[PDB]
Amino acid sequence: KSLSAAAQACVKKMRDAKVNEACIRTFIAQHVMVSKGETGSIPDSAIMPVDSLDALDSLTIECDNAVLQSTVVLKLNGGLGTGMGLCDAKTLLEVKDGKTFLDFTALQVQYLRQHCSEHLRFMLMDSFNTSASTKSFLKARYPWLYQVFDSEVELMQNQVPKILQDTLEPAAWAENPAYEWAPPGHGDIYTALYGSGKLQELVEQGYRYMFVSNGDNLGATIDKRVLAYMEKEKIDFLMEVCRRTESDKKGGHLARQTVYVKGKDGQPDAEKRVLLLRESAQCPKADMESFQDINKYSFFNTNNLWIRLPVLLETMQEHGGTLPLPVIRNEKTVDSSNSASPKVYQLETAMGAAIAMFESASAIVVPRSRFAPVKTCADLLALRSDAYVVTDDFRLVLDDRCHGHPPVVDLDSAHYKMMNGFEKLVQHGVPSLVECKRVTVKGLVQFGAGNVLTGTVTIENTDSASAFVIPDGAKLNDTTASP
Ligand SMILES: Oc1ccc(/C=C/c2cc(O)cc(O)c2)cc1
Repeated sequence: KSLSAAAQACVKKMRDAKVNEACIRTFIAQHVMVSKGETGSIPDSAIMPVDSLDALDSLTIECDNAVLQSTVVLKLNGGLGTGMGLCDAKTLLEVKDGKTFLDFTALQVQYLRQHCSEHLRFMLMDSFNTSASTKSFLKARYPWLYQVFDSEVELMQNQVPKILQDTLEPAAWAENPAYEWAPPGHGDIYTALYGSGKLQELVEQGYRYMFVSNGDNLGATIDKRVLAYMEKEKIDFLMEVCRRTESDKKGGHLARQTVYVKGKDGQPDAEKRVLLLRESAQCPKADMESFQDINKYSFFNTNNLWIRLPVLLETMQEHGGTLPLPVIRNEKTVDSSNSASPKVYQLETAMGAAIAMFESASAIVVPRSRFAPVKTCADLLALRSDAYVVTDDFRLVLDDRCHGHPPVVDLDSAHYKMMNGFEKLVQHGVPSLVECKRVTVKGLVQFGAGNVLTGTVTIENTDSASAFVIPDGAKLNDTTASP
């Protein structure tokens, strides 16, 4: 085999568990990379700034409906709402008027199928954690999607073995064998699409474009101009990027680099520029100052991706049925809450890293409205308020009175990092935030019905530990509210 004993044990374990071969193939290639001693470092000297890109705001031409007839909308749906105190699927959290993330996506897909392209496809990448809840949700609200859920809609995310840090064997945890497996990140989309045969099914059915995005990003909506841009400029992989702010300096950034490819078979050697991403775990320690210079590297990946499916098929077929992405070596314990459990590596890939694998690749600067994830209960509060309205095509946008700027919400760790605390805060009503520039809430607070906030409002409770309610109908303007 030339595989090490550790790699063979991984193969044996995944074989025994009926893991599909395209996943084993890809994972073993990553295992070899790790076992070779791959650092995965990306210094500033191997990379260069992007400098200039096109802008969605500057585009005007829309594609005709025939392109949408050959387009697949795929939403990443494997993540839980753990970061907000939610042990179930993130996309099933209510956002507006009883509608979840999944509602708006399905209603947007429904609007397009009714008014533009009946053959537009909708897919969901689920994990074992989110599958049953999603299927049950669609069965009640969108039967047409439920009828074809198993056959057409759902894409299952793989699970790969966690491996020990010292010997790289498949880790063992008798207390909970499920903790031996872990998802390989959203870069697994390419492996799942190929290995499940769905990528080949989509291409042979005539589908040409796939728009991938995070399920919990309410701004990632179909924009016909992006499809026209790719048809005109002959793009196989387009990444939507936004400009990095000071709060984004810890996140990844787009970059350029130049590669010399030794010619395989009889064809000549090739030199070319490619796009790529660099996150902090890849950046050398000494280059971290440059990593955070938002004026040098000014763009970050939104995970809004547009891919040519026939080109992706050819590329993965050229690499033995895989897509070789840079591996992230996540160091945890096999039970991350048990500090004495065996230390392990969790091998992961990012789906935005595939931009370096396509010859006709490009990035486009989009407004930050297209990158609007709900990562805090503060974000959720603004969205549920009247500061946001629903369009006739089921998009969520600001009301005009906000004049393009959303109300800032800062909420206290105490009480509100989790949904359980936030749910009592809006027990009898959600306050109007359409006119509020900024609301900070310190300590425990509850809202009454019909409340309105305007200007910059602060509400502090100095460790009272008692109730601290706010009456029904009150309106706070440019003030601070204390007991
Ligand atoms: O509808 C719109 C919503 C938001 C915006 C502002 C966008 C913006 C875009 C960037 O690349 C960086 C940034 O800090 C902000 C523009 C239009």
